[PDB]
Amino acid sequence: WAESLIGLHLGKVALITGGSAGIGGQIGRLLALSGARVMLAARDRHKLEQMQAMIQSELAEVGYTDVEDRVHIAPGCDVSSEAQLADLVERTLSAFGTVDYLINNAGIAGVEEMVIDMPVEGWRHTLFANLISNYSLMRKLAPLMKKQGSGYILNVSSYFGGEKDAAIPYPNRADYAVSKAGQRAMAEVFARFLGPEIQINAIAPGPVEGDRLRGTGERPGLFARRARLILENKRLNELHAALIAAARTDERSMHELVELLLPNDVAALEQNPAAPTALRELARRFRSEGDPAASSSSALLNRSIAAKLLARLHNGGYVLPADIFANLPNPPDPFFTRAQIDREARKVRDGIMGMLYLQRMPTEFDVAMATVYYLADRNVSGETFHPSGGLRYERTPTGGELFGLPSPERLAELVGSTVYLIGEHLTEHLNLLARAYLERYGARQVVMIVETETGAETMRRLLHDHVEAGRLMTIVAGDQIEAAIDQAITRYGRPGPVVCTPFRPLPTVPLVGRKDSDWSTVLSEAEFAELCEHQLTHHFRVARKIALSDGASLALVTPETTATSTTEQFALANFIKTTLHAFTATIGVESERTAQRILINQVDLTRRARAEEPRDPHERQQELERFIEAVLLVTAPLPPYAGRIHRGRAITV
Amino acid sequence: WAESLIGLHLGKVALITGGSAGIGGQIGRLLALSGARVMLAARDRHKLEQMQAMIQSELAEVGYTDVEDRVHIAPGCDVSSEAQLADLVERTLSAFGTVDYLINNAGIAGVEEMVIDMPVEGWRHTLFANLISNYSLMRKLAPLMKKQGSGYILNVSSYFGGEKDAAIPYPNRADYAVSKAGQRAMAEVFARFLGPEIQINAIAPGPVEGDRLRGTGERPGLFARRARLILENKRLNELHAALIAAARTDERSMHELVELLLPNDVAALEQNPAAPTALRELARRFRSEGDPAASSSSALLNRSIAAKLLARLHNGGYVLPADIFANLPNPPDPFFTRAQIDREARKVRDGIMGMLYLQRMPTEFDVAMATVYYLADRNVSGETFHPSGGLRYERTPTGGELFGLPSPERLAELVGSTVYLIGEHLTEHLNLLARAYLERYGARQVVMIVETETGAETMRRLLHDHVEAGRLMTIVAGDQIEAAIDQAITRYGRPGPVVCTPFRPLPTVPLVGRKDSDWSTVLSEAEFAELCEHQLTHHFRVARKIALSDGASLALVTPETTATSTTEQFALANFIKTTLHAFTATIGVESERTAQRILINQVDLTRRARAEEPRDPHERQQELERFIEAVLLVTAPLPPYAGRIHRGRAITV
Ligand SMILES: NC(=O)c1ccc[n+]([C@@H]2O[C@H](COP(=O)([O-])OP(=O)(O)OC[C@H]3O[C@@H](n4cnc5c(N)ncnc54)[C@H](OP(=O)(O)O)[C@@H]3O)[C@@H](O)[C@H]2O)c1
Ligand SMILES: NC(=O)c1ccc[n+]([C@@H]2O[C@H](COP(=O)([O-])OP(=O)(O)OC[C@H]3O[C@@H](n4cnc5c(N)ncnc54)[C@H](OP(=O)(O)O)[C@@H]3O)[C@@H](O)[C@H]2O)c1
Repeated sequence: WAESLIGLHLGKVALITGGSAGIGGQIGRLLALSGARVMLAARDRHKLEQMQAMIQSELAEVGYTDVEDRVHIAPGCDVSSEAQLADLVERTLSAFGTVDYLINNAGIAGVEEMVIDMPVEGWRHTLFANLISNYSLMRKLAPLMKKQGSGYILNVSSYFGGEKDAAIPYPNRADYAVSKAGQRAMAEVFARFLGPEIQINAIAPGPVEGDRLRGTGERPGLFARRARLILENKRLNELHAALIAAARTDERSMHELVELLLPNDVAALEQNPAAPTALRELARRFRSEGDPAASSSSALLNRSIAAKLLARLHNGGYVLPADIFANLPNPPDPFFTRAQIDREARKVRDGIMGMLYLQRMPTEFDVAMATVYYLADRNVSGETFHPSGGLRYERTPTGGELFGLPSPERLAELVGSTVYLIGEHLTEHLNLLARAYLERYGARQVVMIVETETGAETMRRLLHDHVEAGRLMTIVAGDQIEAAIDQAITRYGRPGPVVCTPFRPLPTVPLVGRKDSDWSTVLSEAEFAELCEHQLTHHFRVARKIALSDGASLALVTPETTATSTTEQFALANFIKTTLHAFTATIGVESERTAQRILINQVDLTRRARAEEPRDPHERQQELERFIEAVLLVTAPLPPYAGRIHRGRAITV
Repeated sequence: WAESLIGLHLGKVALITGGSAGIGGQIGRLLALSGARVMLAARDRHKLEQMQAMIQSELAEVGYTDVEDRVHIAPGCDVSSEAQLADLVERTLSAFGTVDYLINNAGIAGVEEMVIDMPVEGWRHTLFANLISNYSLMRKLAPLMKKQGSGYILNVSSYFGGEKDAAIPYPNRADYAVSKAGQRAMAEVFARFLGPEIQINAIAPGPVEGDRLRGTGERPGLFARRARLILENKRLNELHAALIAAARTDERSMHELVELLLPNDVAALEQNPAAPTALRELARRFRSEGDPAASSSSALLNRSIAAKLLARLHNGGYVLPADIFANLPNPPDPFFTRAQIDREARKVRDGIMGMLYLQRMPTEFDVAMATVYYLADRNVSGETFHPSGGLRYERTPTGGELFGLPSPERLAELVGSTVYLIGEHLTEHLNLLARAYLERYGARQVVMIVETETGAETMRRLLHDHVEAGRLMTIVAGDQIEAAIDQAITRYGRPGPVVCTPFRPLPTVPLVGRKDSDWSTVLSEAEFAELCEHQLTHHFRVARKIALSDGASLALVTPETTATSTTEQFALANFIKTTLHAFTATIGVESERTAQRILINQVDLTRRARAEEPRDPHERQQELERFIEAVLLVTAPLPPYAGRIHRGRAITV
């Protein structure tokens, strides 16, 4: 079977991250069988040694000589660590010389929580492991590839990273979806700069049969974990919604309502006459729909669900002691039975198998085979190859350019509203937007949340009249946007419209170096992380906080490009736009599954080509008015199908 | 080099259309080298015999025995002929038994004219050759593939067929672009029905080095023909624009103005004091920018350009004798010099090489190699594989769902306008639209163009009040829509808004048969041609006529899908929507290159999933109002960047 591989990649040097098991292990195996010298990078030394011995033994069997020179390993390499990425390149370069193929395969599952329960550091770690590492390794390897005249960068993305002009929601996986979308976006925008010497593509497999999805006897896989999370998330969401519902119609504090959960007894809560109807109906549901052998049928929660519930409540402005669940009676194992988890795990697998046009998943060998043949194609760059797939899953087309003004019914709902505007760099857009809300649509007040004092002063001066009339309030957020939103809520009340623009502009730096250059001026590994911080994480932090604020409409705004903007700014802007679509679509679906009525849409200020951009002051004026219309179209509340249309969507100004 | 191919497709039977040269010839060659038995279909017997002898000789060299049983030919097979497609299947089935791989490779360049100069029969021929043939062959071969448990349908589409959620304009190639887009759309929508047994994908190469693009010594290729057409089209467009411009400010008839072109002397026209300034300035331009060795620098036109100019004028309502150019002095060869054509051909190739991220084109061998490896992948269906490419060309994202009402300035322009509504089946949409234009936006009159008398009576009854007040006029078009538009122009005046809805609904028929069934009920080859006639050609015919009507705004409306609609209707509706986007985007760009100020946009009534569709009477009412807003957003005229935004675009209702 390996006879079709001999000579296919002979003379090539390949670097495979996550090369000790899964898809990566197979790509490394098949590349070695194809004649390539391979370096396998992963954390565990033992797994890396096992795979190396397995590949070397196989190479010897087909006829190869000095097989130890063909398969090298790089243990203790965590792709989320920059230092480890620098040590990997040096170890690979010393071992084999220049790298021809960079296989950015490593990809952690990530946080596996809804955005509202996703720690900011967890989101950051996934971006570093899955996305920032891809740029870091390309940045260290592309100068030597351009010098020798050839090279290939392959990013192992996913079907759940979406496609060129459509976003795919991936609930409970926003960090993951974004990182996969960014890997694809990198191939799409860097191809024009990396060519003619270097090819850059993404592979986006659909679900694959293997240990990641199926799991081992010792450790549960993606399906079993997703099954356990479905059950745990269901308990968290139901408890949270019932507490928010009861709080509306009950005069007791959230603290007093949470105190009713403390005996942690489903039966005692159901028959408690002093408890609100929403909590009693919830207890009845927990015992009625539950498994009698599961302690989740007799106990309300466990220490883990209690901590997530507490953080949701704290993040949503409710005042509760941090020790409220300290003496919570711990339910006896199992909280959810193996029967409940298996039924849920079977539903996940059956649902996926149903979505697949071919009603079958490829093996890791199959995906690696399609990839190794794909790597032989020298005439394709900036593409996303789908080695498996074709799924019935819903996609959200992005890039609607043709739109108009929202209805007068929706506009009259803006009268007397509280507007939050977040930004710094886009002073013109922020000034015009604050004025449109206050002067045209009679909003009660605008809270201008900036990053710095210099930004606050610039906005206060531009809006001097509204500042004088107590209509425009300014808050300096710094790198504490969550505390800044809390300040705005406490002092000026909860918002209706929320317009989140980036604080920072896109950098004006080269994306590739000249053939004989040192690449010293080229966008660094640290600057690429900052780009993701300022242009992705910024929006995620605001969305995480605003998704717990009832009655809010959030517009996530992407960077601005002009006829003046550098070609590098166009690339980076298009990279962001695409990557943030994955986030916007994912959180849009997650928001449906919450108690809070919250709309989240994306407004794109960036365009693919310079030819589309305005060229005169009249064409600029049309653009700025189009921006206001786009924001109003997504921020004006829907007065009591239309909800599906007005969420996780993105329009191009 | 062929050692990597041995056994890759061993035991497989492949049918390759256009298998005697180009990409198809190489796919057949490489599939045979891979162990497949191949049938090559094309028109010329000699070319087919040459290729067969070449492949058989090669097979013998690598070791194969009885090579004559491995390579068969099917001469005199024109894919545009249904009879020839039936004879091909029977000849292939008798020769080898069941076909595993259907390679729908044949693809004619087509008419190679702007839509306004494209004969309706030429457009039809391209659809038959390039698109209808793909369904026809699949329809005859899929029953036997489903029976044996396996099969593969591969449509050789193009980069110029666009992508899942973005259309790519291909000026002067609308028939071609549409056929390529339809080949991709077929793979996208039929995969769910054809699985698990049958895979259906498209390949979409970017430009490929070969005889199609480069040409032979005897016959010019795509580039040289495109160079010649650029020059000929430039002469046609400039002459046409100057005649339309002069007609505006001159009281002479179009007949009298065309009479000034009859001496066919550039110098005599320039210095003719009696000639209009636009024609004199045109003559000066023809000699000033021309090559002195070309007769196009001293003569205005030739018999070929004169006939195209005459048909444009006739199709635009100008009255001229059919014999007006009968005695036109024929210019001496060359009309355009080899120098002019070569310069133009070099500009085409350099422009394409510039657009390519890799700045190189693959060979036909390279594309066939990537395809033959791709065919080995058993786990992918409903996809478009790009074996080459990555181009800087502009794309038009489709699927904008979020939009609103147009500006009050644009709406007041509708006051006193003449509206043309084209349709039959969608009585509710036509009644509500006619009423919105007349009652809400004060249009002077609505001309309701239907297909049949039964349709006219249904509309006249629904709009009884407007019919009584002389506000609603009805015309029965039958299969003579061009003559029906002429009638409306002569009798009621030229239109402002033009809303083109399909006359016919989508069929309610199976798209695949049961494993053991005869497939007798499945959408026939003739019904698929009718689907293209009613749902594609219908719009093309209207657009071709309306693109010559100054001040018109054309909205091309795609079929309606509901929560009631069959799953087969959803597939076919999504097939149309995608295929028509290629047309809409192409004609939008061509319209910029014309004298007439004409806007052309697409309004989609169809949606991908049933889940998106309304479920109650209130959700239906929102949908119908969204339809009116969408049509107004694209039909309200732009009062004197914004033109680029308002053209070749498509929104989803
Ligand atoms: N499986 C699917 O269904 C599927 C579908 C679409 C896309 N993908 C993508 O395909 C790629 C490979 O996935 P897979 O299914 O093969 O996953 P996997 O089984 O989790 O990958 C295991 C490999 O990754 C390494 N690894 C894990 N965490 C790492 C880290 N922090 N740093 C470095 N190496 C690390 C492992 O070794 P150590 O743990 O010792 O480091 C091992 O070598 C990923 O990018 C994933 O997103 C997978
Ligand atoms: N070349 C490119 O740059 C490019 C790029 C993207 C996509 N494609 C697509 O790739 C496919 C093959 O293109 P190519 O470049 O190989 O074209 P090509 O060189 O024109 O194809 C020649 C082959 O097609 C046959 N053929 C032509 N007209 C036919 C007809 N009416 N019926 C049956 N066979 C016919 C020819 O034989 P006879 O004339 O004797 O019949 C010969 O076998 C097409 O579908 C095309 O759209 C090509």
